[PDB]
Amino acid sequence: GEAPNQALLRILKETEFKKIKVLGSTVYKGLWIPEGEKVKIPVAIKELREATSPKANKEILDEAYVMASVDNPHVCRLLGICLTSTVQLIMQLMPFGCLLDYVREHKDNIGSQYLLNWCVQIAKGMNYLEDRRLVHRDLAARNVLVKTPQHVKITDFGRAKLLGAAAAEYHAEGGKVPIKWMALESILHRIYTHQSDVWSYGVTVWELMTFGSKPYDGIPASEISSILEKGERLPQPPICTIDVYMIMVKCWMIDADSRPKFRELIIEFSKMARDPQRYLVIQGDERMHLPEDMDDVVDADEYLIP
Ligand SMILES: C=CC(=O)Nc1cccc2c1ncn2C
Repeated sequence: GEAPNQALLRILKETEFKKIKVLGSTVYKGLWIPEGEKVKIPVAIKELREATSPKANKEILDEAYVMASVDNPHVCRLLGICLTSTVQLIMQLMPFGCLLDYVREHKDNIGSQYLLNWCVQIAKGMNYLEDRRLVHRDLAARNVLVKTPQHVKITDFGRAKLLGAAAAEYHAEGGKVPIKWMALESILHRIYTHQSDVWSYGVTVWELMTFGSKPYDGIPASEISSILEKGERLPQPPICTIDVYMIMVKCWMIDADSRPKFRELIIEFSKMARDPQRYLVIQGDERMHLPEDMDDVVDADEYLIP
């Protein structure tokens, strides 16, 4: 049927890492010292709160399972798990936070070269996920993290599902769903494919190009299916040439097979990234500028395991 999944799940001792401060609430910023390695790895530690919910523990281990099984520079790196009273996910620290907050916060300092490069990197990450027969089902600007302004990674595999040996599509049954990012076939028939992820990519690019605007702002989610069936789509962002907007629009075609492939999105955004001021028009683009003992600090990207 399928290739065996020989990814390694690393179990880490609570004593191997120190929580420096809280990032959200329960994600912490911390440092991880693998036992007798003489390295310090900046980490984000996701620690469950209740700890008495069996449902919560099943969901967290599903995410752990998916994150352990991915290895790509544009997908979030899981370092291991800690089986304390409270299960802790230990991941690469992405110090600039989620790309949605980053584009809202830095709107005035983000040029065309950064935006189109992010489009390429997200497409590479998504192409890698498709190569692994993985459907993300929650691609959004909130689910992309910033290691540096030059380097983003797809995160949040909470909804991610792995197509079967013969499984072209995935069927789901209820919960809180991100309607405004979802392909029409997903909203109507709970059909999810690599092509439904392309729809969500289109919406994510719309978020970046509007510097973090909310899609269909002030429209109820119950309305969204009707609006799309009528042929309405998100509007052309001000900075976007027709070249960039047309690629977004193609991601929102009703025929899933008519949407671009992730591998084609890498190619089209890369051509545009070669000459960014021809494809995005941003006021003052030319002036745009972005970024104890740290002796033994190594980023997770330089920390490789056999
Ligand atoms: C100011 C930095 C910040 O908030 N970073 C992060 C937030 C959420 C998840 C994060 C994260 N870094 C890695 N992960 C998985």
